Amino acid sequence: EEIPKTPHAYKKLLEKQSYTEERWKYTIEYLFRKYEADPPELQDK
Amino acid sequence: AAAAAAAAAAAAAAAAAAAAAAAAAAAAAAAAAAAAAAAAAAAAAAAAAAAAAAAAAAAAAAAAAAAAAAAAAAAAAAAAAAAAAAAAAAAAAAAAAAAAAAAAAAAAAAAAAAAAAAAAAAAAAAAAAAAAAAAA
Amino acid sequence: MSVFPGLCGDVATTNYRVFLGTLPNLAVEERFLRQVQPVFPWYASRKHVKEQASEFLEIDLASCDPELLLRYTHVYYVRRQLYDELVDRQLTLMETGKAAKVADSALLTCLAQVNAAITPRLQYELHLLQQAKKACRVPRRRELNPDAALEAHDYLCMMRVVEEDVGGIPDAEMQARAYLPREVLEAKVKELAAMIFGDGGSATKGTGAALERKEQKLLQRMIPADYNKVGAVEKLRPVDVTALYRFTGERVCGRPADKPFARALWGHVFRKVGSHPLYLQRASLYWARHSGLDPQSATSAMPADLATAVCVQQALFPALKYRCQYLYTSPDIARQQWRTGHVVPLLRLFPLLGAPAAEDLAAQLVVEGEWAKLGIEADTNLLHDTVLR
Amino acid sequence: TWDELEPFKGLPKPKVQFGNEAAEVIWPYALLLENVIKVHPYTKSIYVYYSQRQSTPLGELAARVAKRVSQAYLIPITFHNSHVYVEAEMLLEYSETPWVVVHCLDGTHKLIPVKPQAGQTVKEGAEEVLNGIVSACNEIGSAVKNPKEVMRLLSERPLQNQYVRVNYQWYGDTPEERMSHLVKWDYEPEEVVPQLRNRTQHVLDWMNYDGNLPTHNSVRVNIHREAA
Amino acid sequence: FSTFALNPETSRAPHGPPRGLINRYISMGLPPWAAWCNRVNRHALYRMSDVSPRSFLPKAPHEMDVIWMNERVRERVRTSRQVQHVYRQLKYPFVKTGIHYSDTLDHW
Amino acid sequence: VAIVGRMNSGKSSLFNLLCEDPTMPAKKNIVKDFNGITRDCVEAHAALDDLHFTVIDTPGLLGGKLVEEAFRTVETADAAIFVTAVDEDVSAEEHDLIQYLAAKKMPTCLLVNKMDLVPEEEEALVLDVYNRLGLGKAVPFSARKREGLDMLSALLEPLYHIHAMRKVENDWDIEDLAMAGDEAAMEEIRDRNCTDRYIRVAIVGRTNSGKTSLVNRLVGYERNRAADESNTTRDPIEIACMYKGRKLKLIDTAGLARQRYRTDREFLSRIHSLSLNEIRYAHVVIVVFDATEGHPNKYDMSILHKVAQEGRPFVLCANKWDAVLDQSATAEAIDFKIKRQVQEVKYSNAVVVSAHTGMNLTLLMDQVLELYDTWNKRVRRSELTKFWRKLEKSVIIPYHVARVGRITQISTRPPTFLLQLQTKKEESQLPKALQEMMKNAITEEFGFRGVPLRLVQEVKDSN
Amino acid sequence: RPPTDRDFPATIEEYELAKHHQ
RNA sequence: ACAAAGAGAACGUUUAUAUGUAAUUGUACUAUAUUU
Ligand SMILES: Nc1nc2c(ncn2[C@@H]2O[C@H](COP(=O)(O)OP(=O)(O)OP(=O)(O)O)[C@@H](O)[C@H]2O)c(=O)[nH]1
Repeated sequence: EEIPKTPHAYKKLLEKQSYTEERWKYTIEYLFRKYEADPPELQDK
Repeated sequence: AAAAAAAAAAAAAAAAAAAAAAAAAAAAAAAAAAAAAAAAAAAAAAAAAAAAAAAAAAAAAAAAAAAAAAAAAAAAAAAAAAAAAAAAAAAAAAAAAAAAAAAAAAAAAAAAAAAAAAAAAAAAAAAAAAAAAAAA
Repeated sequence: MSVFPGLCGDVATTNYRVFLGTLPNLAVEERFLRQVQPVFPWYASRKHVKEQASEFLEIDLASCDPELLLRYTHVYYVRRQLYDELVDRQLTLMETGKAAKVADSALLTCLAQVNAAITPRLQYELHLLQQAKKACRVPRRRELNPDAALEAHDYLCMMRVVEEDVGGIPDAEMQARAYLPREVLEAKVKELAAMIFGDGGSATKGTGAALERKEQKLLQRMIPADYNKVGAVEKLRPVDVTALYRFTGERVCGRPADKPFARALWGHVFRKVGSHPLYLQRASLYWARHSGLDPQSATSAMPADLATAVCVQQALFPALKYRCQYLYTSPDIARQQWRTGHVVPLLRLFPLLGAPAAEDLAAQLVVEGEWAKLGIEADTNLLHDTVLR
Repeated sequence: TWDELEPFKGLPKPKVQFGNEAAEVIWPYALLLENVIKVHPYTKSIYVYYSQRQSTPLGELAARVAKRVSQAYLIPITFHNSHVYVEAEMLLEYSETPWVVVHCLDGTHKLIPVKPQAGQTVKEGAEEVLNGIVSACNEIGSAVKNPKEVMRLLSERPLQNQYVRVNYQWYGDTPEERMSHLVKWDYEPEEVVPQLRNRTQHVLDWMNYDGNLPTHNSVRVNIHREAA
Repeated sequence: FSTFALNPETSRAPHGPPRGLINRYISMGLPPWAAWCNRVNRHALYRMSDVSPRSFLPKAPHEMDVIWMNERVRERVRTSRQVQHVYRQLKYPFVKTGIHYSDTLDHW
Repeated sequence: VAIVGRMNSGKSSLFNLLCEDPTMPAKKNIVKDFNGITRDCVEAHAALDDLHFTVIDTPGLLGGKLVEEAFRTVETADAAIFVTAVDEDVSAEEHDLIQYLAAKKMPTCLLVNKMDLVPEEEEALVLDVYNRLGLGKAVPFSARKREGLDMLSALLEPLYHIHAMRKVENDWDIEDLAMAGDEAAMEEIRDRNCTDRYIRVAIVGRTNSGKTSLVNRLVGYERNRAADESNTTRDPIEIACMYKGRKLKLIDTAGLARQRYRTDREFLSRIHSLSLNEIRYAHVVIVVFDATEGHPNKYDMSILHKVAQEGRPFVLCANKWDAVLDQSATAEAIDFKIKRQVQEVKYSNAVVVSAHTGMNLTLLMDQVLELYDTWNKRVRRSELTKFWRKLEKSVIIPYHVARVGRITQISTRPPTFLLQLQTKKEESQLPKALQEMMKNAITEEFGFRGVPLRLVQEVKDSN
Repeated sequence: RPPTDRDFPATIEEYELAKHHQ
């Protein structure tokens, strides 16, 4: 659609298809590993 | 000659080690360089003198009586050998608090020439003579 | 360690070695807290002996008050013989609990770790969860016992025995002294200091909130530790009693009125059924853990050779007080099996509250000069509280 | 070993915590700007406190609606307003009702109890819970005592939302190139001056303009040479 | 401090005006730094606003052969080490020999 | 001692106040404010009130290969002074460099540069976040306001008193191995008895290759420098170890035509000058170039004529010789172009070298060591005169070009002789044609072609 | 700051605000 | 002009780079330095 004249202009256009083909990757958290039993392996080996 | 070298090197080994990647305190940089000039540091010369023997003769008498406390007892020592040293070496490690007390009470003075060589050296003896009764 | 994130997230995390040497304090019972919850024989054992000798390090210097009730120690020494029947089972419960604990929730770093002197606390904790049916019963009920919710509750409860005698508060230097045993919780915004039960009425040591009340609240106390203790346990009982601890426990939000609604502000029934078993378990073991180091003379060389527990508040008073501790629990049982303390669903009406003064009043004049006379009633209560099986 | 935060290696460190570490999740600028929440100009701090264990079967839900509002509906409040400091901290204990503690530039912290009704969902739960703050609790910060003293602070309040990580995906990474479709007139005239030691000589090259200047003699010399 | 003072006293209007140039340029498709041009008169502005591109086609349109989509030969103007004179030069596009495989007629 | 490499020019401006030598302060202090300017571990002498010592730089968080060169030059320095800018206080790499410094046991004092920029009040903050840094008490410093001295680096002094004593002890003990041997025999002399004047070679030339590549091989294949084989790049100056039968120091430089000047930081503001100010003080030079290009370009002989015009001795060195297709007698234009029309730089010896290969780097040591032997050579006043008259017996100067007569007694004052004309008391000078024709004769007869260039000076007989 | 959020409208499209005249 | 970057460099072009003199040019604390 636009021809990215710059490697930054390209590596940004890459970040656009990663939004079209992985919309659900961004609509909310991919998978909040951060906020579900963060230190759970303090116990049981 | 080799006198002033061995007279200072024994009194500087702790200084060169006080720069344990820190090197920056009140006396841990000032009162170390005061003896470097060897002026008015004749009390600090003789002070850390007695503080070595008391820390080596308390390293030779206990280490035997901590190696002999096993060999002499030997009742359940072979069964609980790990609980003898771990306790004993702590008492050997808790002796190291002689430094934090003397590396502060030396820094707790903005080190003048003599008013620090006198008001600190006289303290290192009361931390040495503290290891007189502790050697009992 | 996740059971006490208020404590560890508070204490100073000093660092001068690759091991970030954390800083406890001897007076506060974080010592008790760093030995009940953990499952690491490393630190669960070392700070045991660091504390154990540290007393012996200062015991060998100061002037102590041992065997002050010297005539009673011999009558005290009759329960020490009939206690090694109940304490028999109580180790066997933990003898297999610690070893056969192949499971997830509680893993020891060596599941074949033989029972040691360190084991009681961290193992006593596991038996408490056993009697109940869910986890965890203590913090879930910490939610419904706010600090100042129990302050005004355990204050009027003292006025019952002595009204128009105390006035206001024990001095701040005691308030801050009563601060030391109670653990720290979230001081965050628009929250409030919840409280575990072991604060309220723990009969492990002189460690109950209301137990902390009497030993300085009443003014009818004197240097003799009897009038304190005989009523100290009188304050111990209600705050552990299920029938009141639920009658008195309101929500975190009921204290400052933060929610106009609550599933039940009042403390539920089927959960305070745990605190009292938490209070009654190891009853005989409690005695031995005190009696083991109650006499200061024996304390000098008995513990490291005898299966018993050690703390720091032992040194506060060797046997003037902590052997007078052997006393208060005797009119204790002599109340619940005489004024029916265990099974009362209501224990707040005046006759019920006017009786415990007499249970002291009929005992203090006896324990005044006729110490030998009070012994017998104080002796029987120990065959009673515990049955062989 | 890949330094995922290699662009944000110079930004401050967020208040790293247990339920506050999702202030360092790399926010896509397209997930942001999906929630433009504009809180009253007199709001200083937004705090969310929930629990890790819950007993009451409704409490297990109240600690979830408050959980989500921290994930989604809290950082956009920081990123956009930039004078509101946002901190969601989970307390590791049993509870029933999470809190929301909103401060104001006077010092008037208020109460928001996260009490979702039984038949609600985690999605609808937040909209009821967020509205109770953005409208009922923040628009009532318009009852300030001295509406000036409490303003000079706003014109003094340094931007708090630095610590956040925005991945300005395909959007520009610089405030102007992000606009790139809007004339501005926000410029301050002193700033626009070039100051490059030969300005009006580079500037003529960039915009490719001669400037009424005469062609070098070398040009007719070459045109004479580009003949036939 | 000293000779490099910069006290609370100001430079009072150091140079380029706020819309004397910056708004007039911004409002015609040029950045604020375009004001620092060498000279401008009403016809030089007509050239900066790019109302009609000043570029042409190599051949007449009806006879061009190499496919030019939106490219025209555009001169480039770079000045001297000072602003005495400018050099001019036509700038061309890249004409890639397009070896494209067309499906309709099966061949390159 | 060695400064650490948080990216700025304060570790480079702390160097500023410590650079002592005769007649020209080695102001290496490239302090351009562009986020890290110094590229290589530059060392130099220092001098506070009494304590002499060698400060070192450890730059370069930039290139994935470039930080490593510091790791060599951080371990040789028995101390360090971590410096921190008050702009940004605490970071990741500024912390991993403390856990590092602790890992290697090396002592260190922490000082904080740019202690301006902070008000009279907000100093409890800037200071505290630095005491907690493990390094101990950060001590306030500022290079602009020349404070932070006589109370900061005059307090590292304990190190110098100790280091003076650890050395003398080694003197007591490296003497115990003085007998045979295999070392420590003359190494007791190389430390104290060795009293030479530090032959200061210089590898100059255009900078397209990492022409310090050659310097690195000679120093020990060691890679004390950055091989800028990437593209046309930059170095700052450097000085290194001294042996080869003497004490022979090495330096490095950079060079380009004035027209090629790209703005500055490449020329008049700093680098082209910063490299020529160190060949005006250089007891030899090696005008290196890249053989692969072929003949030395027009400017590659302009580096010679400048050295030729500085009384210095010069060598040519066709680096990167193996990458050529072994073009002897084809890339021997380097042995022709220095002969075609070059005026007096000829008679020079054009060595041939390749770094990776080692081609002649040992033979290269011989040319330089020989030139310094010819850069100091005196001829007896008699032997000169009894030689020039035999010239003037056969020269085709017809005395109208030079009314001057018998050059009476050519004496040699230093590297370059003086001329004394035959009782003329008239127009003094001699033509350029008759000037070099005298110097051409000298270098031939006496073998001065080590430094083929002398400064012949003329004067008449006074009254 | 009542406005100035007209950028990237389909991608934006989100606001939580009511206009107040006084 | 050549090389360099850029395009899986069958070539066409646009930037960043020092080469030849290609070739034209020009080169006699109030003080007491400086404009070559
Ligand atoms: N890589 C390498 N280094 C060597 C070798 N032999 C010696 N070295 C050491 O690495 C450097 C190589 O140069 P040298 O062998 O010294 O010879 P040089 O280059 O003629 O002169 P100097 O370095 O001044 O002695 C020096 O530091 C040597 O001590 C070798 O075969 N390979």
